[PDB]
Amino acid sequence: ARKYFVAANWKCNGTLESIKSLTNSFNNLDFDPSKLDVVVFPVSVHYDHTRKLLQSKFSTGIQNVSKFGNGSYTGEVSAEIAKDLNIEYVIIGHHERRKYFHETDEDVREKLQASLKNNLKAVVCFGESLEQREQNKTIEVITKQVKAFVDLIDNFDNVILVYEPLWAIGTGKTATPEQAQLVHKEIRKIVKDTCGEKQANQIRILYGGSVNTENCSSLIQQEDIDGFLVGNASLKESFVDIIKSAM
Amino acid sequence: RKYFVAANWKCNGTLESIKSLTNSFNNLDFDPSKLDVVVFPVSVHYDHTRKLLQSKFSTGIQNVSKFGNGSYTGEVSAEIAKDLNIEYVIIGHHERRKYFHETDEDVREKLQASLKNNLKAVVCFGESLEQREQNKTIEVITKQVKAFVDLIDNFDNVILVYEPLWAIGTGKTATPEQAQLVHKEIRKIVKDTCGEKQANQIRILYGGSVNTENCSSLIQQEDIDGFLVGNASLKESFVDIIKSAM
Repeated sequence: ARKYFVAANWKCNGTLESIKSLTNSFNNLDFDPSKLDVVVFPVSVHYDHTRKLLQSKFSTGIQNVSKFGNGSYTGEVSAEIAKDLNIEYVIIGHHERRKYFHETDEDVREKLQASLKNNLKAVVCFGESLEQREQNKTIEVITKQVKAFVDLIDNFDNVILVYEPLWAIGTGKTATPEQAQLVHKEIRKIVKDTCGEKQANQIRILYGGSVNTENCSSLIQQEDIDGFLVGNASLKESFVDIIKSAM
Repeated sequence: RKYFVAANWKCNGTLESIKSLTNSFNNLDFDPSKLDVVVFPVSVHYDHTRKLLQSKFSTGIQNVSKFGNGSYTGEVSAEIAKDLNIEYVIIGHHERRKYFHETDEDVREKLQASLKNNLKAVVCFGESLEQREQNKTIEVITKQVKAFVDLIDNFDNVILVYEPLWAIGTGKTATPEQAQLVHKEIRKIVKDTCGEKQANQIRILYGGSVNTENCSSLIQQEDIDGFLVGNASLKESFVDIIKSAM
């Protein structure tokens, strides 16, 4: 059975003081890390502070990684550097980076390749827009996005997929847990056909739409939803209840 | 003007190499009231680097968000930098303009965010080989500088960097004389846009290839106030580059 995977994407939020308060509350939750993956993704400059405050039961990662290796790439953080610091996970292809920083499918591929080369675990995001869904292009879009990078996966425990329903993020539309489930099943089928049956049954596929204390249980109970990449709710002490839903 | 020597480590370093390097740096006795010496490590290396370096060394980061706090996965806001007392930011480095399509408008917005949050900004610009061969150096640099220069309200807090892109990875070499002329041109641009007192106050650093051999010939130029140093700043011999400014 697939190990559930609950992730906190803090995005560009936090102070030293707020993180101290939040991590303390997180540490009060007793869970078994051998049965459940719980991963926190602070801002890069907060990583050291965050890692030191969180008990080891929480895994940690960064919100982005360079497509380039070490060298003359001012402002970038390489996979090699992340590995040397024992940073376990990286987020790749978050829709915000695709949107504001024009990250492409090829950038995502190259980031994944670098991450795996340096023995990092990767949380890889993709998903279709409102226009794409309205044109009935969900499967076509996700197929292309997944096929951009899927052949790079060797160990299907170490790459975790995230479906972001962009059509339901800042559009006024909302995704039901069932509608998420339908796409998740479709994603798993794509992995099945591009990679293999065993591989597909192994891979974690997370929901990356709006997740809160009220809807997390309805989401996690869906057969092909293996967890979540959680936004604003993960900046709240009540995030522990979101973790509880996967326990 | 107070000389300014900056180590741009770019995307380089390990916990162990930084331990070794910062230790060698600490061995240099300099007066931080006489010259600024700023180290720019990778974001995830900032805490390690700040802790290891003695208080005489200033520190910064190699990039900052044009956006504030919020839903900008992967970005570091000026607000976050301020909360950590990260003193300096590099803005507009040609590598970010090249690989990440950072624009003049991006540079302006990043400068604005930085100043709003009391960050000191090291702002980079420079012309390509094609632009120089077409005698567009002044035109190009004027446009790049004018993208942001009206935001400077304190001329100690913004530091300019001329990157001779025409002499970076092209096989071409910039002489200290050539660098000085551009710096002179840049200071005149700042005079035209901000005033004489302001132009005479602002640091303008050389961002071309700087090493232990050439550093003195560059900093002794009238309008070159220091450097943003690249791979030479990953060496223990970087102390000798600092010495050229002492």
